[PDB]
Amino acid sequence: SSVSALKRLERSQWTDKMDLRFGFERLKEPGEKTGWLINMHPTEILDEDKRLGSAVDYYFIQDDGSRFKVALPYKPYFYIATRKGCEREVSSFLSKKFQGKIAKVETVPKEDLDLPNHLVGLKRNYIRLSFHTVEDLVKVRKEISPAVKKNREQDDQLDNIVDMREYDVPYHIRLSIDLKIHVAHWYNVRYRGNAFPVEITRRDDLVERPDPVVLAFAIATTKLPLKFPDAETDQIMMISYMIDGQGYLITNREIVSEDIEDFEFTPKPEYEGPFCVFNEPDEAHLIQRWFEHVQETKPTIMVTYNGDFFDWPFVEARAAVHGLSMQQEIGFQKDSQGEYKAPQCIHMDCLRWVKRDSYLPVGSHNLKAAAKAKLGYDPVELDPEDMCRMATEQPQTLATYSVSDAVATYYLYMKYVHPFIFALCTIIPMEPDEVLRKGSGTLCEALLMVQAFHANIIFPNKQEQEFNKLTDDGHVLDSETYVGGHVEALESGVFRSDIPCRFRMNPAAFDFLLQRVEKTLRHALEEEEKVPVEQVTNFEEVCDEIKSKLASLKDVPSRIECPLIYHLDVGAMYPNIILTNRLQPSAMVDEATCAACDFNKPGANCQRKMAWQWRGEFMPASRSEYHRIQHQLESEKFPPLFPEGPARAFHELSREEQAKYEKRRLADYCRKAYKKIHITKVEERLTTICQRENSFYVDTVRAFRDRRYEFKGLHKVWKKKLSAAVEVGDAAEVKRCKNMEVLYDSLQLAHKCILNSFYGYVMRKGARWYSMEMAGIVCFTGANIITQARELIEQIGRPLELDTDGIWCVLPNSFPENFVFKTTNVKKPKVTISYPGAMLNIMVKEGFTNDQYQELAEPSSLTYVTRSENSIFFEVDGPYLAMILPASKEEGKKLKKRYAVFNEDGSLAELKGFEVKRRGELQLIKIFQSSVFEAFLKGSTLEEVYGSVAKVADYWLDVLYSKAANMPDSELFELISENRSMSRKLEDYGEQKSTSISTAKRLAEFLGDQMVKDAGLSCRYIISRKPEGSPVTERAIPLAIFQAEPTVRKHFLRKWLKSSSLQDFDIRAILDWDYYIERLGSAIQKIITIPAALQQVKNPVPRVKHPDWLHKKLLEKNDVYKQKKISELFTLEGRRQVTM
Amino acid sequence: MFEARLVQGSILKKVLEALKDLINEACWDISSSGVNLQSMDSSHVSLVQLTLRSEGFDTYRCDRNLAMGVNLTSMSKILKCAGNEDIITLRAEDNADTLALVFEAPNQEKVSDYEMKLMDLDVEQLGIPEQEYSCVVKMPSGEFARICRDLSHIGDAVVISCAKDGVKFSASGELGNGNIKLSQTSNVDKEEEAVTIEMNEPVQLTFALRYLNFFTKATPLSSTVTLSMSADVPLVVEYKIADMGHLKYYLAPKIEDEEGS
Amino acid sequence: MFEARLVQGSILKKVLEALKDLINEACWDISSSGVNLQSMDSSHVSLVQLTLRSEGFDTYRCDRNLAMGVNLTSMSKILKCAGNEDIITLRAEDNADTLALVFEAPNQEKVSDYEMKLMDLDVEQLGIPEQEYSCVVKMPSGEFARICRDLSHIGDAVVISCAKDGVKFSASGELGNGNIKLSQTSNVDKEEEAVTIEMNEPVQLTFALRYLNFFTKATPLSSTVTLSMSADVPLVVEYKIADMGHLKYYLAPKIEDE
Amino acid sequence: MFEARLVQGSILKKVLEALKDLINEACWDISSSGVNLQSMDSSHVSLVQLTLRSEGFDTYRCDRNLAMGVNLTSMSKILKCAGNEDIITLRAEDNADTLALVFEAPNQEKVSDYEMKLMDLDVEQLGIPEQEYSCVVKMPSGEFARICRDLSHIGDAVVISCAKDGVKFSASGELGNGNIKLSQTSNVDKEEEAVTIEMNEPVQLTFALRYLNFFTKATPLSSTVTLSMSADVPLVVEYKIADMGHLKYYLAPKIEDEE
DNA sequence: CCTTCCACTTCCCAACCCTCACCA
DNA sequence: GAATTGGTGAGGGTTGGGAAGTGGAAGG
Ligand SMILES: Nc1ncnc2c1ncn2[C@H]1CC[C@@H](COP(=O)(O)OP(=O)(O)OP(=O)(O)O)O1
Ligand code: SF4
Ligand SMILES: [Mg+2]
Repeated sequence: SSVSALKRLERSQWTDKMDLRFGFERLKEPGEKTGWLINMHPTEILDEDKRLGSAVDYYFIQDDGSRFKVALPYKPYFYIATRKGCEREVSSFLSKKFQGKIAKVETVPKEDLDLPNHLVGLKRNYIRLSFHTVEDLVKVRKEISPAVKKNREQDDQLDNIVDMREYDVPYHIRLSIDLKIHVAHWYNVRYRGNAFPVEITRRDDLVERPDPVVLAFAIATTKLPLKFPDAETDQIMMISYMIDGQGYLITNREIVSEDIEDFEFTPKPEYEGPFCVFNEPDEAHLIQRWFEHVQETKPTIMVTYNGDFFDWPFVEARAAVHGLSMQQEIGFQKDSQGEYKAPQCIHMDCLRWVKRDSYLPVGSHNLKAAAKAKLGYDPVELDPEDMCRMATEQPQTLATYSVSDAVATYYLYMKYVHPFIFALCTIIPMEPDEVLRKGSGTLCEALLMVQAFHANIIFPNKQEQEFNKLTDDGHVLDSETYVGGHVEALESGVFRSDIPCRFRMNPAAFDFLLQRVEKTLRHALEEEEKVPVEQVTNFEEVCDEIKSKLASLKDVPSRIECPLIYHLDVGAMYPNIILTNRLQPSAMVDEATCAACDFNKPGANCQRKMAWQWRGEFMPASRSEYHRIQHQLESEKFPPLFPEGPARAFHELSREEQAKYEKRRLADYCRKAYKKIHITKVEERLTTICQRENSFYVDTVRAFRDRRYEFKGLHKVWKKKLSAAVEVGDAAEVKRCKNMEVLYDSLQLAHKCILNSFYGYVMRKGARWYSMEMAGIVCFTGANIITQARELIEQIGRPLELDTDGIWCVLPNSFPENFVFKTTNVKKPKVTISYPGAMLNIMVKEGFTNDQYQELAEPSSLTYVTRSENSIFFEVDGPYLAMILPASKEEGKKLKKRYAVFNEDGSLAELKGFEVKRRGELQLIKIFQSSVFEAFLKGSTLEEVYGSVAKVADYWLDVLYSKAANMPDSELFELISENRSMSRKLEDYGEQKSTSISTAKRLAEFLGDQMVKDAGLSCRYIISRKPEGSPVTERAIPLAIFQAEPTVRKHFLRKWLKSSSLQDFDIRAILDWDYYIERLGSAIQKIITIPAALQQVKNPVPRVKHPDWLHKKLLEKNDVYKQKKISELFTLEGRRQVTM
Repeated sequence: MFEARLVQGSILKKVLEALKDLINEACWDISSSGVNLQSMDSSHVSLVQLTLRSEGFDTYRCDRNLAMGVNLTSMSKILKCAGNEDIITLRAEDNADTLALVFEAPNQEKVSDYEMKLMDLDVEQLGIPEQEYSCVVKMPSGEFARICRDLSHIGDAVVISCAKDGVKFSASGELGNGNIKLSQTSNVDKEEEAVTIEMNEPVQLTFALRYLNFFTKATPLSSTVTLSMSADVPLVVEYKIADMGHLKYYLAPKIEDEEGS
Repeated sequence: MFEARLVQGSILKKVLEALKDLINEACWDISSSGVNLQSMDSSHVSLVQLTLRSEGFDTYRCDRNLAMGVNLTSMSKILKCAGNEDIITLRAEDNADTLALVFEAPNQEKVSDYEMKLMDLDVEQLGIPEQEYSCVVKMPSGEFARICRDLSHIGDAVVISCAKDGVKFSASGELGNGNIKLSQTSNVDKEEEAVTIEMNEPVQLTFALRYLNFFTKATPLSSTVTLSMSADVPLVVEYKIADMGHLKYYLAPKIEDE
Repeated sequence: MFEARLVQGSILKKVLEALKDLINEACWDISSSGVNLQSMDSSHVSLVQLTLRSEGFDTYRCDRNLAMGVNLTSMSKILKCAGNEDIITLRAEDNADTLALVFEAPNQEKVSDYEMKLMDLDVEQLGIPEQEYSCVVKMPSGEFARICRDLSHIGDAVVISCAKDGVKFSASGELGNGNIKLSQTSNVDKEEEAVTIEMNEPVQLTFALRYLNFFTKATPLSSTVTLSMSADVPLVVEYKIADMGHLKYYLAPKIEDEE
């Protein structure tokens, strides 16, 4: 032990030296100071007994640039539960058993929502245990856990212990949850000497934020031609970085052929980008100079793009090669998870934000794409192989590139990441490293632990996964799931506001609407707008124009009209469904618990019962057959963990090994004894939701919804003020206003992200508050709503696309559209309403509205008020100019989730699911699709529309049939190649066949395991003709060989084309033109020709044939010999049914 | 009870193997006069009629008339168990939940028995015009089978024309044209090979071969088939089953729309 | 060195395809007594024994024991190339990792010669014990093959029952039940054509029919088949190969869920 | 006008059943000497050659030489309608777009009469080389078919070795290696089993079994197959049709440069 | 000797299982 | 110590059953 205790003292001292070097001078002296909390860490401090005690160090910054630390000691603790009357005996044994190991133990009443009959007010005494250090907790829990484990399976004083809670919450998070200490707030702190703990208290009065010094850096290295760099071989050429808007550049004259002059780079006037330059003779001087300039400026946040992957490991290794221990000079060290962290500063990585909250496609996670998308400028590019020649031939261009990556990194970090992350830090207990790195379900869990603590709830233990659970009918389940969101593409082809389109309608549906027009408007004003109906003068007029237009429609239900294209969808559907129904992860109950609740009384209104669809998949073997296969393993024996170790019997295996062996045996047995290894089963279930249970979850969701809309409004107000201040030109007021604008915009984004998180968390594996039912009930209620909106629209008009929460439809030109009300109150003098909205909304309000909401009005008397609510409201987007949907190549199928939509200005409004966005799909498809979508806008009739659209699809077939004859040779390699990813290691896939695996092996043969070794390899290939009749996967050839040396190409192609006599080694010979033309034929059919046959126009593309089934149907339509039915030629005698 | 025994199970096997493709479920009407089945395909273009007479069975009992529904593919499955030489017995009763079958070899070396599950059906009933037909032709069934297969390779629709000199089948498609022709047998080598045409007046009609393909599966029942045709009404093909009965398919023609105009 | 010659060369072809699909790979044991083989179903529910005799070969040299691993697909793809009338020679060595097969045409105008790789297997074995089978049946092979095929259309499990005077096969499923009865006869024409059942006490047992549909692949080895049964004991199917050997399949009876 | 009557109507079926795998669309030519077709296969690996002399038909009229572009899958499907006993007759007119095929039942019981649409084609062709080969081998066709199927089972490609006393085939691949030898017959009792070899100089050569395994589709066409082989020149595989004609495949030897 | 039935092999199409990336 | 959900398209490979053709032996 003592060696470890001294090692802990050593590291505590070293870290205190390291952060002292960066000016985080520890507070040790009487006085009072104030500052902004930027970071925290857990550490032990030496006390007056010269003992280590566990503590937390808080790091503050001040407006003058000064900084300090405070060390706050707090005892870690957790709870144990015991049987009736055990507490004094168990506590006395806990103390004597571990005397001197535990600091304090005490009896604490807490409320657990899982207790029976708890709504009356019943709560139970847990025992708290607390320790001088977490190491004694980690020891003692391992002395308790076997006893509670055995009693949990079955059900000395350890046997009297029944359960243990909260033992795995992180200690620092346990402190920020408890002391309400939170990051990005101004604090006043009072130091009283070690005679008292240091006291921290927030000031709400100040809202301005300081500017903590942020350093962003990027590097460029030499590498071997056509291959990856590695730190043993290569050297850094340049490092470029910015501190707080000032740029700096270092260049190594071992490699860079000339000294670099200082220069200025500005993509757009907002990005200042002045760069100062230091020339160094040696790599060791480049490193030393950078370490010196970092030790001078002493930054508090350090940023780079994806730094844990390359930029830190390379500069670390090249520093250590010269003996510069960067862990000593800078302080940055690789943590256990392989991520660089430091005591004195925070490592923020932009890509861990882009990958999590930017909503960019994976197509554009490359820095130059994410910069081009969010910053609105195109950065500068180099071929990654040329950098080593450019560093000799034209150094200025390499410097310009490496500076441009620094500028883009710094501004991308400042504008998008920094407001967001510190705003989210204001509401979560976690450090800015953990908040950025962790997954959103964890953020939501910490937030719920904050709220559960404030409610004085005791947390549940994390859910533990069961293996191979049994269906009641006896089959072992492979999987369980709930049925998700409904989808159907109802229509296909082209819709436009400018072409005649044919409608047929049900006049009884018009009569039904016209009968209720008054109710639809009276509701749509009072509930949705919240304007009393008395306050408006023209209400009786507008109803007559609505009724008369509906009557004029009713008189002629079938007509040709121009369409109105509308999108009709629900705002924040799933949160609103939760708030409306009062769903909570703990509120699901069964008859067995409602049997105990004293509120279970005749006519008790609180049991709400809702339907969801369970789904399972299971293996067809029976209960006894599986049990026999389990017995058959009683004689099996298995390898050790290491080649010389003892062989293990089946009962000596881990339960994860056991389950995998059993699944292998049963999967082989079922494949022998039956053709089919699995069966799907679907089952309607009804679940009872308690309506009185503690609301802390639902009230949390409510609070985040409301505060989101409050900050959205304040952002609108301040953005107006900002526009006015800019037009007037008051630069100090402009700065004040812009600061408030960015503060509210980041706060509202952070609340939107947190609100989105609450649904999926309840399904996360091992979440504390976990239940599958609440996610099913939400998905099914969101499938009902959208289905009934489809049904109601399908009589009036033609719904086109339907997904989880919104419908795309066309409506007749004569429809009501929007109306205006004039208000007597000047506070809201005019109001507008949209009829399709109120029409759908009243349908929602009639069926879905809850009438069982209950709220505890008097905590002393257990009296609950009973209330109704609906929070679900539709809203309208559009009307749009044009809409286009593709059609399936197979007969009668319809392609879901694919469409394009345009604004009235002809700017592309939406374009969804198409290969133009996807990462990897063939570039020829991207360009073809993009150009045809634009081409559809042209023309005025379906004949002219397709006459336009045809030529853009003809152009690419003309090029391919011409073998791109005139196209430059460098163009084909970008036009013709995929860039597909490979997510796993090449060994981990197993024995599978695929084109990416094939071409990775085809690289391994050519440059060795050095190139495959890392995960995430990118594979660029073309598919080749010469191995005639060889299956597709075997004809995939890397692009790299067309860059490799001639004598290597003329060898490896001769090997891979299985053609030793081959004289011609040119892509234009090698290309399988009839594969790529079949790919384009597969695309062009789905958009331009098959939809055409579905819209009564002849084939617009002569070169492409229809599918055979469609040619049969179109040939059968048109001949003159019509098929009669037998029932029309022979007399029908009657109808009969046969039954026993 | 209903009880029947058949001199050779190959007949009922060949019947079920001919019904299996065209009508998936059907009901049988049973009486002391015999067994009747009539049903209509899932597209109402063609109609099947089957009649087995009381006398053809080796022994027959029918205490009361019965009607029962049968999923024909499952019966064809069970009847795949019986050997070609086997003797087969059917038994049923008015509780009508199940049909019992017994199959045995002529030497009683082995016994096989089964209980087919019956099913519930609803179906519409049609009448028949019972006219005389302006042309009738009697044909070797193997020749009509080959005519259908070969011309079906040329195209999806057949034209049938009957004229004093000889019957003609014609078809055409994207490949070109095909014509197949038969004539009056002047000297009969054997009657089973003879073709005979008798007519009131010549006839021309057109039909979908996708259905005839399903009728010609009757060819292994009997060596000769009857074709009957008349203007603007269904074509008849008819196969006779020994002295026991007959199986008939009616096919509604394709008619020229221009008169409809 | 091991070397052997077989004039009835088609036997090895017929005997191999009866295993090719039931067991993926096997360890053969070679000794002066003859080639012997225990191997187990990949699902380990069922077991194979093959046993030839060295007296039956046209020539047989075995001066030492060998154990050799082979995956039977690899032999099968070679024996496909032998004509049924041709004479087979096998050659192996104690240090070698390959096997040589020579096919000799009776006309002596054609010869063929193949070498295949062994595989490196070892297998842990319990010697299969004798049982005093309470029930034994001898039947013509095609009858049993037809029973197992025709019942396979009804359903995936067969209840086989036996009596002092016959046997019954029965199956129950979604199409309805079906049975086949085979009574014992005293009158018999010939052994290739006749049944002989003997039973000490009544037994009936349930067996997976999709397994028997594998065992029936041995049918062309013999004009008759032997089956034996007892309660709580595996069923054994046995084929005799001239007097050159025998092949047996062992299968456990189904545990009833009731 | 052109017309021809073929009483041996099966041979035209078996020819189309042979060609349809190697070439999908081809142009026939017709002359006073008879019918010719020579064409590269679709992959341009190997060359197919066929001719039928006009002396083979029951009668033949050909007023001018002509060429007819035809789809072999279509003509194969049409000819599958003729019975093997039936007479075939072909006719066309020099300005017609269509070929007329008549099938007559021998007993005159029946007639059938089909037309197929022509298409317009032109194709590149050269005078076929022939010379004295170093090796010639004659064999029962079924034996060569079994040899090809077995070696294609074991291996990718066959190497053929030649001697005065016999001929040997060998292959190797993932399953192992295999060797097959046929010796010259000592004396012949019935001809078709007799293997006979002509041998001027030793030859050993390698060929791709995919194409021999197509070429063997002509096995139903005659009971005796012939092979002609020499160093550094295409293998010729030859089948002789009735009296009237012949079918040849030309396939270049596999190069083994990598050594 | 000629014709029919049964057995075995080959050819062709449909359905299921794998990857990755995008719609909610 | 770690850990959001379900649904769809596109491209590719593997598995199983039915239809068609050929060879033998069996029957008249
Ligand atoms: N990342 C994700 N994780 C889990 N569920 C998700 C999800 N993204 C979408 N869903 C599911 C659950 C929610 C649902 C989308 O419907 P709403 O109306 O609730 O979302 P929205 O359209 O963004 O809100 P609005 O802009 O109208 O305010 O899709
Ligand atoms: S839902 Fe009602 S009856 Fe059930 S536990 Fe809650 S309060 Fe009691
Ligand atoms: Mg929404």
